[PDB]
Amino acid sequence: MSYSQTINSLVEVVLVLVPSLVGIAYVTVGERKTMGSMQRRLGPNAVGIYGLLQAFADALKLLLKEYVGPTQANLVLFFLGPVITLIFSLLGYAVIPYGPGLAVNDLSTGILYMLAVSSLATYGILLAGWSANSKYAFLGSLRSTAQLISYELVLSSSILLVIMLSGSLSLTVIVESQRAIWYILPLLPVFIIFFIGSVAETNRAPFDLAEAESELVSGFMTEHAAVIFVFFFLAEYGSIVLMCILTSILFLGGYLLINAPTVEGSFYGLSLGVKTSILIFVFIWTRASFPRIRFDQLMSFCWTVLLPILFALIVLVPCILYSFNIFPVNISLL
Amino acid sequence: ATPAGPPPKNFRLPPPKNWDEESESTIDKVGKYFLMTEMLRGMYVLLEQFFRPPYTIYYPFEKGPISPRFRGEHALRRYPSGEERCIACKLCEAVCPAQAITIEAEERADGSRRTTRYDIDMTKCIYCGFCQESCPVDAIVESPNAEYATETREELLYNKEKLLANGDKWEPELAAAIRADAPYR
Amino acid sequence: QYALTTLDIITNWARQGSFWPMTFGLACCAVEMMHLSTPRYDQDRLGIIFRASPRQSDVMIVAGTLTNKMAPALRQVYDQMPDPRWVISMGSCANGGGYYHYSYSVVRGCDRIVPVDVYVPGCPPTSEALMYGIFQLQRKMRNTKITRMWYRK
Amino acid sequence: PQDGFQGTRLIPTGADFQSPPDPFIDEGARDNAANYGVQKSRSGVDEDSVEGRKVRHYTVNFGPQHPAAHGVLRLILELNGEEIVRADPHVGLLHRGTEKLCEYKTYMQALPYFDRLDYVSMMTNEQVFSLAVEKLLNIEIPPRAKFIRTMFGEITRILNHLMSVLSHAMDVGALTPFLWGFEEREKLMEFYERVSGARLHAAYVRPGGVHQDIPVGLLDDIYQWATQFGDRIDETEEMLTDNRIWINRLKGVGVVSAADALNLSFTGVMLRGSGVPWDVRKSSPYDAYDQVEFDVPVGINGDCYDRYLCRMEEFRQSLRIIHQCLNKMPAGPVRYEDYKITPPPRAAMKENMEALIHHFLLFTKGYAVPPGDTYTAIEAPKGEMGVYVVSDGSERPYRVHIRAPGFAHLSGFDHITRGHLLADAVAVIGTMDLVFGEVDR
Amino acid sequence: MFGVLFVGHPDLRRIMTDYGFEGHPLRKDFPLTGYTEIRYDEEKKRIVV
Amino acid sequence: ISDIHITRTGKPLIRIQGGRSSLGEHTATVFGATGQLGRYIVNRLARQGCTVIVPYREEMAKRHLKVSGDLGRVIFMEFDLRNTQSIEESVRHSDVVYNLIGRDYPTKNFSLADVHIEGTERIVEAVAKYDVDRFIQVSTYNANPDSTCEFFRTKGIAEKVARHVFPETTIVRPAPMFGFEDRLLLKLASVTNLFTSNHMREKFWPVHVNEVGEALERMLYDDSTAGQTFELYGPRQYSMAQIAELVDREIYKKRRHINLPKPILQPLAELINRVLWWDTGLSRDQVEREFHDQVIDPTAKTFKDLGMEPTDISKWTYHYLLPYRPSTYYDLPPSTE
Amino acid sequence: LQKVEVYERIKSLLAGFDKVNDPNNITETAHFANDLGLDSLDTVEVVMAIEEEFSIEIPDKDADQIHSVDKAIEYILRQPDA
Amino acid sequence: AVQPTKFAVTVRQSRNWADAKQRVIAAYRAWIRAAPEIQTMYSIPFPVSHIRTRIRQEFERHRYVNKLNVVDVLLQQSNADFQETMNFWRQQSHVMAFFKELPSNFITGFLEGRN
Ligand SMILES: NC(=O)C1=CN([C@@H]2O[C@H](COP(=O)(O)OP(=O)(O)OC[C@H]3O[C@@H](n4cnc5c(N)ncnc54)[C@H](OP(=O)(O)O)[C@@H]3O)[C@@H](O)[C@H]2O)C=CC1
Ligand SMILES: *P(=O)(O)OCC(C)(C)[C@H](O)C(=O)NCCC(=O)NCCSC(=O)CCCCCCCCCCCCC
Ligand code: SF4
Ligand code: SF4
Ligand code: SF4
Repeated sequence: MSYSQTINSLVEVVLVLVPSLVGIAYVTVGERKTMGSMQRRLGPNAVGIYGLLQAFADALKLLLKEYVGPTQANLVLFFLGPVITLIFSLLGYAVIPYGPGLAVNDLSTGILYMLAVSSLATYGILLAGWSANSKYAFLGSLRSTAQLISYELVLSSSILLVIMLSGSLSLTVIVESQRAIWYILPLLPVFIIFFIGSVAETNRAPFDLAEAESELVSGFMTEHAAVIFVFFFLAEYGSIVLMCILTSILFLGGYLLINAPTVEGSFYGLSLGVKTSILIFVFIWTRASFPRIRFDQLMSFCWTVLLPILFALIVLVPCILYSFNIFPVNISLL
Repeated sequence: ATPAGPPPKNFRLPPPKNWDEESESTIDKVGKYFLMTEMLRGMYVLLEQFFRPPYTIYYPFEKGPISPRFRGEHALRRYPSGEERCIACKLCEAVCPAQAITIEAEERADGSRRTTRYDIDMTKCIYCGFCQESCPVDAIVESPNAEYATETREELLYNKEKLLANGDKWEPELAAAIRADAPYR
Repeated sequence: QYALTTLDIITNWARQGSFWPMTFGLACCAVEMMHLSTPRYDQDRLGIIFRASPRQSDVMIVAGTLTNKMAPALRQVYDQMPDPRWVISMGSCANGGGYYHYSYSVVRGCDRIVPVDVYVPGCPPTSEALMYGIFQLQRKMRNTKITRMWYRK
Repeated sequence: PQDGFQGTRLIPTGADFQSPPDPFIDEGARDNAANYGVQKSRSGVDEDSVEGRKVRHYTVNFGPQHPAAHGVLRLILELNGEEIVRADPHVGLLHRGTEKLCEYKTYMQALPYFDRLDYVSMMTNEQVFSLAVEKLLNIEIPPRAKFIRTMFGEITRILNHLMSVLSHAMDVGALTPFLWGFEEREKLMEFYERVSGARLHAAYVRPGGVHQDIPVGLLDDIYQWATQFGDRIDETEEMLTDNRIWINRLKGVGVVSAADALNLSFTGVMLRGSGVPWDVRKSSPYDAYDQVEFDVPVGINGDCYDRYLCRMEEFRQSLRIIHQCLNKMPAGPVRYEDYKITPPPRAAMKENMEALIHHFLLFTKGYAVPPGDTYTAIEAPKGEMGVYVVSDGSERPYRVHIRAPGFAHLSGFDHITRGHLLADAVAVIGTMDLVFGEVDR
Repeated sequence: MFGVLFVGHPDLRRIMTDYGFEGHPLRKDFPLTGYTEIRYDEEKKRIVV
Repeated sequence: ISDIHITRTGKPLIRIQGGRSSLGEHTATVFGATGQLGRYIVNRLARQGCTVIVPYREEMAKRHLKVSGDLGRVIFMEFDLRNTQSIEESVRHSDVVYNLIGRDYPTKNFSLADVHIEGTERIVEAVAKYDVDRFIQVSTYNANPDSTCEFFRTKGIAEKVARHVFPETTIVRPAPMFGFEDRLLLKLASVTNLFTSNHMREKFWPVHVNEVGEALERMLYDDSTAGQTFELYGPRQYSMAQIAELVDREIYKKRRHINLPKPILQPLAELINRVLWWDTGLSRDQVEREFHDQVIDPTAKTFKDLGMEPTDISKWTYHYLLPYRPSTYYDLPPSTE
Repeated sequence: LQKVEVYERIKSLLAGFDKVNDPNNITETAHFANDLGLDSLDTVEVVMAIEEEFSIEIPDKDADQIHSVDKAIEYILRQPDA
Repeated sequence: AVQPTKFAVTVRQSRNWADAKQRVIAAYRAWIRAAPEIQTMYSIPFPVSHIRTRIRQEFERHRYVNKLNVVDVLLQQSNADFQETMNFWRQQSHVMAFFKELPSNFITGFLEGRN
């Protein structure tokens, strides 16, 4: 190579983490300003020009706010759960292609990597809620466990239908395969279902049961203050963007367009971000449109509506592939 | 339950309709179920709100609307000569519903019936306006002022010195509010 | 002194810009309080979002009458609110008991229970009067000496 | 009294006059699905009277510091997992002794207390107290006051329903309709603050009419608002009525039968939701109601969904009444023309002797109300709001008792909620439309 | 409020007054402001009567 | 004790006794009241209707004191020790001046000598300048101008300066204090206090802070306490090891300490105190006190001279240490072993 | 249990009670009221103390029956807990 | 109807003095049985002996009542105070307001002002 391995690895990680953590801060302001417009409001417009420094004041305010360790709380776990949720939520950005193979890890199995990292971070929510040893946080954590028993099979079922078309499990190859057609056209029911599960996966509304404010006070994060609360917020909003990126990876062609490398690489980055930003809007639009579902009804919806339909596609879709001679070669090509 | 006499005509509900009596087509019913149709309409209605003017005003640079009858902080008022209008009748002390007014009077050096004490406990007041309603001479009024929040509660115990100072400062509105609202009183 | 002021500036600017009151309210003053969250005043445009939990709250606004049956609960959730913390007393009832001052069941002002940083007059204070008291408290934050205080001791 | 010192005849009790059901026609051990195995004693082994007093269900204090508590309620819930086995609402956390304080006030001095009971429905609370004193005063308030009180009575009804229905939707998770409807109520508090000097506690409706006359631009601005308020009702209708998440959160929830709703002291939508046609403004017309046309929304399933559909219809019926009042507003005084009861105009008080004496006596002594007692009830936005006023013949009431609709409703909470989940309790608090200024008094 | 027993009543307890409250405040002989009042005490770190 | 108090300057005070709405007739000034002791004297004076001037430095840390008294009762004045005017403005309406200003450790602008000697000098010189009746200065136990510990020496010289300027000084010497927010029981239940020079074997007669605030209240009413010297100590002698044993029995935690040799620890402790901005519990002199032992100097009045009998620290461990019990042992009754 | 074991602990408890007239009067057939000078409330405390020591719950119906030491001994043997 | 709470007892009149006699003993027993349970619920730092002393004194103030209708009001109040305490509706301040932890002579009263 031309320069050091460690430096190339260094600047690539920075170019991924730093712009993403900046992107996370603006989704929080953007949601507050988007719902307000739907609510005939303005949203943040006085912490920085047009309100563009609001997330930083919120972040800085909490890192200077006193932490409390409850006497009834198992304290090592009280701190371990938010730290697990944050680290393991942010790890999911290590396999996103911002171009063909332009990922921190172009892994051959990056889809399974994302399922492992998301599942491990939800276990922090469960642990932190239980550790608090307060009723509402206890009821919050039990809902989060019910919720993962609801959406995890749904996403894993949905993605397996994308892998049947792509044949790869590598995020770049799936995007490259969509140069034929975006997977939202042939897999239109799967796109709706995967999007529904992603909203449930992120504990976003209408599925905000674990942290519901009108039923529990803050659910799992009710005893959590200062930096611990901020760890859970960055995990949640970083999960929203990551799931919007993954939905764009799997159904909307990823980075596909709708000095010379820099000009080209920019178009891939914009194209992925534009499609991600549209799906980020759909989340915020969804929180603003609907009531909260009841947690019994979310479990029944995933288990008697979504999964029965997804199992039937899992049968139907390969039968269409063998019939039309369109099973993808599973070798390395794209 | 229902009114006595003949029962209301057609108060009894029609017999229930069966599943195969509902006159909706399967294509429509199944389409609405799977396409999430009614909730797409709600999503759209939010979209046209998104492209409507907001309602928001930029307080404190812009203020919401208040009327001449608005009841704000208290002020004691004077005649055009600078003589106090208050004559110590004690009517407002009597009518107060919260006993926030304490008045002590005497004959002044010149033999005038004037107050020696005039206190309003602004943390006992209910801001009803009954005291300005009862005044025979338009002395006690409630200003259009609502922005007078303080650091301590001692700052909310107004004596005659604070209330006359309020009238001395706010007289142009107090006069314009009375002018605009007097015929209705 | 220049650097210790700058830390004080950046600290107080954050406390001002992220001003989260508890979603706690006792009676009709809470009606005017929730009208600051509605489109006309849009309390979020200034960074003010009501948090349900006292663990995620910066300020408690006492918007309502404090009865003797509630005083243990007001004090308990105030203690459970982390530092830095502030109390706004909104209304005559929370100020000095108001119209129920001569009642057998009413605390004659919430500052017999908790310390109070700014008092808003009115029953009810108008939505703008409460905003004026929140602007007093942020002006008090902006003049609060934190890092230059330690430098004096 | 004296006989009670030693043992005497025991005072008869409802248990004594119990009667055995007839076995020929009796069918079933439970004609009610409220007690159909969705309460306590449906699990475990032994009852909680002996050997069970040592254990507890999962008990959680739902409030007071809680959003769904909407204020100052301490609802002690016993949960079997996520299911409610027993609900014990604890109130009195906003009890401030209003009914005792009224006894050391003149009748004028007590009227602002009624502003602060159901404190989203101020002018309606004022009306029920103004109609009880006017009945004991044996006076007939003028026609313009009756039309102002019915028009501001329905402006108040819309204001309450905006707070009630959209707070209830906020609890279930729908945020946006709350924001839209609070611009409309922010519009309507201008009409309050233009006739009175207050956005909330007007002190406007008083025994004898209203305090002042409406200003000369108010009727045109009320009509201008009226020409667009239909669209406001329809866009909130557009997010909830057909929403499938709204329907499955409220349909079949908080079900009360018609015969139990009467036995529970339910009134208003809580009663009309169960299929009973009952409106206090239809059955005992007061003010100008018997001079206007309006429909009465009545549900058929007695659940949270029917109660929601009845309240969204009352938006449209209140706007319908308001239009007729604007059209039928007569000229004349807004105060009964007797200065021994109502204060004289300031002009007359500064110009004439008998006007000054009457102004002086009405603000120091108050007016005397002829001795007697009365129960007076009106269709408040939350149900039958009533007052029992006892009169000495003097200028201070001997007894003022407020019959609050939400006091009667929160008492039937455990009856309709035991067996539902924790979210369904949130749903039932908002459909039952509680303000604890009236509950505690 | 008045102190009237209701024989046969299930769960007859206070509904309006504070928990430890003694007296019946709607009685005429009960004084308007009562007998006691509360404050938070700095030395004891609690509400005292 | 009576309805009439007559002061040294001879002014009478006609008192109405009970409640925060009544007339205690005394105007006190309490320097150093935002610390640990200062609230108990201020609550005692304020809740009996006395005007209390509270000279403060940091605005947000004084706020708990206003709750103690009625409206207009607790007056906050913002002062500095090296601002003589603010000192003089604070004591000149007063009939009693409490000096509770002290610091265990040196700071970058105050040495132990500067906060004890010079701070007392200004406070006492203003007490003399405006002829204030009573002056209760709080020194420490083991205070001695011939001492070698900076704490016990400097608080021993301020004792002599106060008497030399205002001979009617009531000098009060408390033992190490326990209570709510005490730096005695809460440090032994903490996890930061791991370093130590002796084996926690130094002895002292610990005294409840609640009974010391009561003692300072009684010195105002017992005028004969003027010009006297009071040592306010507890009923038993304990080591740091015996106290730490009680704490472990109560919190159920079995805390542990790392012992260091004093020629090694003391230099480090002087570095931590000089490089950290917060009270670290560690400093060169606090290590020196750590090796010293408490002596109750005779010819000094006691709690009995106030007619008070102090209670033992053991009776108070459950009340103050319960927040530190782990959830498993929290629901248990007090140890009472 | 053993009869002598379930009696020895009672004497220590009964003598340990503050205001019995004299510790000698406790016998196997002694009465709380007639002999040991205990009124209604003192006797209820004594059954309460006996139940706590034996770690058993004495029900309202048979709690009243224990007005003498012998009755306490027979109930302790009858109830199967220690 | 709505369920009565955990310790809710139906309000019934005492049949005779024997009835009242047995109820008062039942109430006194139930209170002193619960004193250990009150202590850990309310984190009382005093020992249970003091708590039971206070229960005894409350019962002793109604010792000399010879009226069935006054005893039954009293048996009502204790039932509600017991139910209120055991369900943890009241809090520590209320329970500590119950523990108090007048001049003893004319001359002592005179010299201090009345008391
Ligand atoms: N507590 C104990 O174990 C013992 C205490 N003592 C003495 O008792 C007194 C009270 O004890 P305690 O309340 O626990 O002590 P704290 O250290 O908690 O309080 C000391 C007080 O002195 C003030 N103060 C310190 N340095 C300065 C300064 N340079 N300028 C102005 N004010 C200053 C502090 O104000 P601020 O908070 O603003 O800094 C604080 O209010 C002290 O004098 C102490 O030395 C003696 C023996 C034992
Ligand atoms: P023996 O024949 O001596 O019988 C003794 C008794 C007491 C039965 C008498 O001989 C007797 O019959 N006297 C009349 C009845 C009587 O003493 N009082 C009526 C019973 S009700 C009562 O006394 C209630 C007392 C207060 C409430 C219970 C005590 C506990 C209060 C709270 C404790 C701590 C809570 C935090
Ligand atoms: S009513 Fe008016 S004029 Fe009369 S005493 Fe009161 S303020 Fe003065
Ligand atoms: S407006 Fe205020 S001062 Fe006037 S009568 Fe009403 S409560 Fe009293
Ligand atoms: S101050 Fe007025 S508006 Fe606020 S709670 Fe009290 S009575 Fe209601």
